[PDB]
Amino acid sequence: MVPISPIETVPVKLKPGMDGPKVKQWPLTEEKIKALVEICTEMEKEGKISKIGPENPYNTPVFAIWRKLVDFRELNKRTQDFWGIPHPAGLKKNKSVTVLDVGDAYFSVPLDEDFRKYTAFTIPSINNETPGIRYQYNVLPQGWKGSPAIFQSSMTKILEPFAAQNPDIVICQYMDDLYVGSDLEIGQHRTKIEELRQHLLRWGLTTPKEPPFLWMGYELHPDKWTVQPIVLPEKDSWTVNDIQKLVGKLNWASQIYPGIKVRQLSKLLRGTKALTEVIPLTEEAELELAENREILKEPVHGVYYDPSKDLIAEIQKQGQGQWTYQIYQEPFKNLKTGKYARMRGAHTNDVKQLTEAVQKITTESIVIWGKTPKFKLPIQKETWETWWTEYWQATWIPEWEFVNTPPLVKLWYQLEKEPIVGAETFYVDGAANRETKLGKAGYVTNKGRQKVVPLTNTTNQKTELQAIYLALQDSGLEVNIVTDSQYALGIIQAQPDKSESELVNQIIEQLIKKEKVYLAWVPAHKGIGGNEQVDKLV
Amino acid sequence: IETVPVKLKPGMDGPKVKQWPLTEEKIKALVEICTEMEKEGKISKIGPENPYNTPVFAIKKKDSTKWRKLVDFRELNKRTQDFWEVQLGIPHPAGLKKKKSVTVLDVGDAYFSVPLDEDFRKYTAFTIPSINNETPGIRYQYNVLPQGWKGSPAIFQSSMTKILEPFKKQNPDIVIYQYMDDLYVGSDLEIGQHRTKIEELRQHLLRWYELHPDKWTVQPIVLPEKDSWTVNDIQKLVGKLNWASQIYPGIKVRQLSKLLRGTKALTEVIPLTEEAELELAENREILKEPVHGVYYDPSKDLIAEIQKQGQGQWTYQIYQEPFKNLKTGKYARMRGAHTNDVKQLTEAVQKITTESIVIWGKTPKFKLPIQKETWETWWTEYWQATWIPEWEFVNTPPLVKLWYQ
Ligand SMILES: N#C/C=C/c1cc(Cl)cc(Oc2ccccc2OCCn2ccc(=O)[nH]c2=O)c1
Repeated sequence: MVPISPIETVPVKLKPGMDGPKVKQWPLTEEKIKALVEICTEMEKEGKISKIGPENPYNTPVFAIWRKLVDFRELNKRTQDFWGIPHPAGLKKNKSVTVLDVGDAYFSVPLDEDFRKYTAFTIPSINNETPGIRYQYNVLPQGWKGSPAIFQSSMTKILEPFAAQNPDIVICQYMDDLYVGSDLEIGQHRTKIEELRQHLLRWGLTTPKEPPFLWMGYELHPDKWTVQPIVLPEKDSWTVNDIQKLVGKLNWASQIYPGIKVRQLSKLLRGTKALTEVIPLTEEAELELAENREILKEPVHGVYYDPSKDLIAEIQKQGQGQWTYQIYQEPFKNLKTGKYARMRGAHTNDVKQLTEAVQKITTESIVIWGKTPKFKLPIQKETWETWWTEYWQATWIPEWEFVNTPPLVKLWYQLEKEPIVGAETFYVDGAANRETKLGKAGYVTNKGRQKVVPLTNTTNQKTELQAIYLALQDSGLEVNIVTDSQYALGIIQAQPDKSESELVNQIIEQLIKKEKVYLAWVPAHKGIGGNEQVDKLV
Repeated sequence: IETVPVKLKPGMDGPKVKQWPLTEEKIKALVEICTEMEKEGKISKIGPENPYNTPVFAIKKKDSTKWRKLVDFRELNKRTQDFWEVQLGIPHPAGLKKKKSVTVLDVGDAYFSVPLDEDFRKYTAFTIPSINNETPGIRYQYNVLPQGWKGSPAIFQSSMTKILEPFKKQNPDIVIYQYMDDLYVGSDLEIGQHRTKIEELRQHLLRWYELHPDKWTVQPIVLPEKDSWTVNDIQKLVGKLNWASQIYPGIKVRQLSKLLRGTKALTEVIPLTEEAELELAENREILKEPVHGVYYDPSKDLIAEIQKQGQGQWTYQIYQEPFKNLKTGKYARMRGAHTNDVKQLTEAVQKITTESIVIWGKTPKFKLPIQKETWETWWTEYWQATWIPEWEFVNTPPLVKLWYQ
């Protein structure tokens, strides 16, 4: 007998204050009992378990389905704490790729000897006229909390020297499986696979699928990768679970298929809290999902990653706060794709959303390829220049070039730094009674132009925005506006190009029509001339 | 040579913190560095039985192309038991901020000669991540004292005292303070003599950054001096004054506002009256005095607010309670930062933090004028500092920006 190299066990404890699990054994049928006795007998003959006596007060329940099922749940609660998927687009193309998944994995690795007493279980004998049979695990149990970590740590430990001796091959380690790529000749590669599985045999690990590989919802082919076909459910009743499943599936399909839109469907899920509720769809949503099934009509594949070439990310604006991106190396061949939905906010602009998207793509890239991609962005250099130079917040985008593929991101209005000479000066104000919700909004100017508009169902902030809006409506191409509102100025200083407040949007369009606008602020009730609290407060 | 027992605060467990993505070159640098550190016994590989994790990345210090390992110990530092020693809570050397010159040195090479308490080692665990999760991340734990931990200089205080004992007695006019892995040394000497004394001190360290606190500024609030005032000018003046009235009690804007009465064009020139000029003068005199009853409380948090003024200029305020400022200042510094806002912000945060360490002996909590995602994405690339301050993000533009310009 050639001695198998010993696997050194991992020291394991329980959570402090908690003792081992003690749980009664449920009544089983006679067939179950017999099958369990047979299985435990042969397992004991294999040396994966050992019989124990009365000295072990800890009892973990068991079942039979023949296959034994041990329930470690309570033990999983009382066991201590231990320490994402690889993305195909990040995989670098190799001539030969071998997949080896070790059979009978957890049982190949022993258990902490001082731990083994806790896991021990009991087989009920017939009629309960005899003391039940007692067994304990000598190895890592299937269903235990700490099995995978210990297993993979041991696996790594064993694998370490082989990769060092064979730098010309690359090994990926996911969970129970190993994936060995090489650019060598297939005979060489095969022989080195033999060497590796022998190396695993020395420590007593049993090892054995060919392309394409079905892995983690993907499909892996030698020169290209894709996703396993998505099942799109159809029905006359769309439930909440239908929406969650469709959102997850479409999100999963969005990494490769360009142009996937989950917006409407995600809108349908607001505050639902219902296992069963149906919901109708808007025409925009139906056109959306129809164009989704249209995108899913003729499938496309992603390619692999070549380190010797530039990595490029191109972004397009899909509208309605939606963005889409493609990450690729050579034209027309994508490594992968994706989408970005805007965060929930009252106001916002295209430049900000574009920036956020860039940050996201950057992080995803650093995860997958370990570097930041070059960007092609639908924004002029001058636009970005003006934006980041005049923005009140610090902001940055990594290296990028302008691609012209409309719609283009632009700045729709720019406020003057200094008061405008020759431009009329509108002093505006608004106010409302918190009780009656009645208010007034208006302006007075230096040319004697005045307006006061009475308003129903409003608030101070609304009347101040309204006042600025009135100033914008009645004034020429160039205007100076003076406001006492820190709120209105707070909104306009953030430079939204779109808002969920219609008044703000009307203000925005008004600004867009303007040649020059200077917005100035003064403290209210300080008796600043031109600032009239009296017109609006009657 | 002998490990002093260290534990956590009662009720708190070891830090478990997600490791963030790292670039390929940084990962390589960390791999090489840690492979070297393992041979020297500074760290050792660990198994799955150690659930604790602390973030780690790589940087480049000033005037060096050599990568340095940087661990983010913030969570561990706050979870580390508050360290009081036989030092009896050493009072900060207030003579440091009064010095003509202060040189910052990196003493972190010393911490690696001191072993760490065994039971505590499991809390120092960190993970070098792999690209695309192709292989499990390499996990280590610290056998010796790690840099960046607040307990390391605390433990090394005695040793550092015994080492720096001769230098302090030779020339008592030189002030010495230690924070984290960095050692600040003050002097009134000439820059050349200063540098030679620094060589003497570092070679004194061998056998066992230039700052100017006197040139540091505490900024007052200034008002314009004009022969001609427009409506816009006076309105801005009244705004700034009304703002300052929160800080300074006796400010009165009424006679200035009296000039604006009626509706006038913003560009129209308004001549001042005697009452107005007098009021502006009194306001100036009120502003030339310091703030009433401003004190520092060690039992309170320091807060640093930063505003972006544009053209590479930034302003800042360090304070405890609102409208009571312990310090204010401005950073115009331009080195290779022209086209990058975030790099400027990072260097600004570093400077402000350093100054804070000099003055109060502790880092402040920043409120940054930047989005969380942008900052979190780009900050480690520009970061040369061995300590990491806490921060939050202000998403609403302050109206107080041009008031500090
Ligand atoms: N089931 C299953 C298999 C899953 C699997 C998972 C990972 Cl993380 C990697 C993997 O293959 C590789 C292993 C080692 C190096 C490179 C590899 O891939 C490089 C790209 N590639 C993919 C398939 C192919 O045939 N040729 C090819 O070049 C395979």
